[PDB]
Amino acid sequence: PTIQQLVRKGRRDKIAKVKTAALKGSPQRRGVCTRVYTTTPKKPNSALRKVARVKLTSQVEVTAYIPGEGHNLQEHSMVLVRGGRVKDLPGVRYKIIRGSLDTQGVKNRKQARSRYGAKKEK
Amino acid sequence: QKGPKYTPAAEKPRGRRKTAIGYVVSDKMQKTIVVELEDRKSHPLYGKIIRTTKKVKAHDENGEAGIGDRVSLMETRPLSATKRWRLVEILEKA
Amino acid sequence: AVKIKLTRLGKIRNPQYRIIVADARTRRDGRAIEVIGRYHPKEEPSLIQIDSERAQYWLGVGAQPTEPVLALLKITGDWQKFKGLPGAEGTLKVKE
Amino acid sequence: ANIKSQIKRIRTNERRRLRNQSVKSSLRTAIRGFREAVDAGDKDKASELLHATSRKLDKAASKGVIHPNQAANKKSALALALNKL
RNA sequence: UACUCGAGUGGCGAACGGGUGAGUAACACGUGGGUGAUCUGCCCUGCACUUUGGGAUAAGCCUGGGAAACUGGGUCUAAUACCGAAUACACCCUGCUGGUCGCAUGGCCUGGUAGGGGAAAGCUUUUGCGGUGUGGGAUGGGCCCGCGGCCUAUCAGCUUGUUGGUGGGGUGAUGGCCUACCAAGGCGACGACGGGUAGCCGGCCUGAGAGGGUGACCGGCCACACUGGGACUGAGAUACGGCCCAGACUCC
Ligand SMILES: [Mg+2]
Ligand SMILES: [Mg+2]
Ligand SMILES: [Mg+2]
Ligand SMILES: [Mg+2]
Ligand SMILES: [Mg+2]
Ligand SMILES: [Mg+2]
Ligand SMILES: [Mg+2]
Ligand SMILES: [Mg+2]
Ligand SMILES: [Mg+2]
Ligand SMILES: [Mg+2]
Ligand SMILES: [Mg+2]
Ligand SMILES: [Mg+2]
Ligand SMILES: [Mg+2]
Ligand SMILES: [Mg+2]
Ligand SMILES: [Mg+2]
Ligand SMILES: [Mg+2]
Ligand SMILES: [Mg+2]
Ligand SMILES: [Mg+2]
Ligand SMILES: [Mg+2]
Ligand SMILES: [Mg+2]
Ligand SMILES: [Mg+2]
Ligand SMILES: [Mg+2]
Ligand SMILES: [Mg+2]
Ligand SMILES: [Mg+2]
Ligand SMILES: [Mg+2]
Ligand SMILES: [Mg+2]
Ligand SMILES: [Mg+2]
Ligand SMILES: [Mg+2]
Ligand SMILES: [Mg+2]
Ligand SMILES: [Mg+2]
Ligand SMILES: [Mg+2]
Ligand SMILES: [Mg+2]
Ligand SMILES: [Mg+2]
Ligand SMILES: [Mg+2]
Ligand SMILES: [Mg+2]
Ligand SMILES: [Mg+2]
Ligand SMILES: [Mg+2]
Ligand SMILES: [Mg+2]
Ligand SMILES: [Mg+2]
Ligand SMILES: [Mg+2]
Ligand SMILES: [Mg+2]
Ligand SMILES: [Mg+2]
Ligand SMILES: [Mg+2]
Ligand SMILES: [Mg+2]
Ligand SMILES: [Mg+2]
Ligand SMILES: [Mg+2]
Ligand SMILES: [Mg+2]
Ligand SMILES: [Mg+2]
Repeated sequence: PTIQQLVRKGRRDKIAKVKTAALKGSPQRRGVCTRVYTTTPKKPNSALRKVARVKLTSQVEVTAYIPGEGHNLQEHSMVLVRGGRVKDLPGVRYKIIRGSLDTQGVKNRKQARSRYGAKKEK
Repeated sequence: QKGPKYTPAAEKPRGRRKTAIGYVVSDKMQKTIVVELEDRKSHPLYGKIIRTTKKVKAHDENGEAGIGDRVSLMETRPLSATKRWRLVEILEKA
Repeated sequence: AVKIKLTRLGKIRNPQYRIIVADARTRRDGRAIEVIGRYHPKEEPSLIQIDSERAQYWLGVGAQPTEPVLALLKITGDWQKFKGLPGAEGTLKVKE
Repeated sequence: ANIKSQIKRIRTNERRRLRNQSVKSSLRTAIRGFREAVDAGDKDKASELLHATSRKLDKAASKGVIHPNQAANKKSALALALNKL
């Protein structure tokens, strides 16, 4: 690109491929569950995972992934959601923190307790 | 301790009022002329010098300036919307 | 009448007061035309330094200092110099 | 209005508007009469009206209703119109 | 009794300081001039004067309306509240005559000349403070100036007080600030006007660097005050807790 072309056109930088559209730039959004169901990951990995469809304060319909092993989520349960991709599920881009609001951390966890929100032993 | 009505205010002389030079382009005015200035500058990022011209218009009450002539400028009083620059003296005509 | 102010900056638990000659019309932290020093009581000596010549020129040009500023100027002896009564008295306790 | 100081200020401002409107209307009537004399086209009566109007204009300006340089401005403009006609 | 004081004027102060960023791409912002085109109380500092007569109103008392806020009618009292006149002749304007500078009308030597015009208020007898004009200066301010400072031509022509002249009106100050008439132009592909975005900057994060992002606090400016407008007061109004009108909100 010659100098005159540079002056004529200006150099345009990449437009960011923004991910995690739901929070619209927020580190957190609060939502209410609409359904609880299961889905089958892509061909390389087959399983039966648990995903929840939640209504957001930002009025966006996006599924979220259910961590841990056991959950107490039934339809119309206020929940908390964070940002994170998931490759096994193609239409999933969100997690659901445990130990906050009505979602508690699965019992019997002592390793990586902080990530799932569990208390100590006594 | 009397004293007349002679407690004045501060002084201020006259200093530098903008002076420039350029070429006249449109003479179809009446006792008014528009001039263009040639200046050089380098891009803040590229480092390549840049030669761009801005649009200006001066004053003449008699219109002795023809199309395509070089003139000098002195900032006079605001006299019309968008026009405040007044010609001092002609440097050449064509 | 531009008065000798004490510009303030910094944080809460340690205020700062720079000696500024400015008009009282602006904010307390507003336009500072000329700075001649600062004043801070947080330190026990609370050392203060004054430029006698600039202070005197401002006084003669028409800036009336505020009462604490004038008192501190007497302490530094600048008021004594301007009055010419006792002369120039140096008693400031330079910090140990 | 919720403070005694501000309410008192509003009272005082209304009083001084009554006063200033009176004075300014008088000045405007003087200038209007001068204008009427000029577009009628008289000389000596025009000059006498100039005298009276200038005296009252200066009185008002010194009182502070209007401002000195502009007072000189319209007085000298009127003198210029008179000398022109 | 005045030690003292409710309120009552009169002032002065209230345009301070504190808050917020919705709009705003603009001389809105940083820096650089400015003005022989403006003002500016309260501060100091050299330098004339402050004679004189008059009247009214609040407050108060009475009456009346009205829950109310609020209001009127009548009597009465004073003034750093008010106005006339005395002068001014150094200041503001106009018709006649030199030198300096040139960056031009013209400025300065208060250049000389004839006319006419114009201001004040007292308080304390003690580190004594007040009023009016302007040769000296400062500050706060206004105007406009080169440059600059998002993205979108899948926004290309826009603009009629719009663009300039003359004349009037207008401003603290030149100017379409406003008016009338003349000419048809001015702005436009070295991106006009259009659309979405968003207070600007000294700065904060990053990067060796250029550069990218960004505007937390502090601070320099800007704009805003339930939404839309307008005006009075003065040296100083976008007048946040100043005024009026219209809508919404809440309440009596
Ligand atoms: Mg003097
Ligand atoms: Mg003076
Ligand atoms: Mg200046
Ligand atoms: Mg402030
Ligand atoms: Mg000490
Ligand atoms: Mg004290
Ligand atoms: Mg209340
Ligand atoms: Mg009237
Ligand atoms: Mg009328
Ligand atoms: Mg006045
Ligand atoms: Mg004029
Ligand atoms: Mg004229
Ligand atoms: Mg009392
Ligand atoms: Mg005040
Ligand atoms: Mg006010
Ligand atoms: Mg205010
Ligand atoms: Mg703040
Ligand atoms: Mg906030
Ligand atoms: Mg805003
Ligand atoms: Mg713009
Ligand atoms: Mg400037
Ligand atoms: Mg003032
Ligand atoms: Mg008298
Ligand atoms: Mg009475
Ligand atoms: Mg008496
Ligand atoms: Mg008199
Ligand atoms: Mg006299
Ligand atoms: Mg005379
Ligand atoms: Mg003389
Ligand atoms: Mg008096
Ligand atoms: Mg400039
Ligand atoms: Mg610039
Ligand atoms: Mg004209
Ligand atoms: Mg003119
Ligand atoms: Mg104009
Ligand atoms: Mg006209
Ligand atoms: Mg904004
Ligand atoms: Mg920087
Ligand atoms: Mg680098
Ligand atoms: Mg770089
Ligand atoms: Mg920025
Ligand atoms: Mg600040
Ligand atoms: Mg700031
Ligand atoms: Mg400024
Ligand atoms: Mg507003
Ligand atoms: Mg306002
Ligand atoms: Mg307020
Ligand atoms: Mg209020």
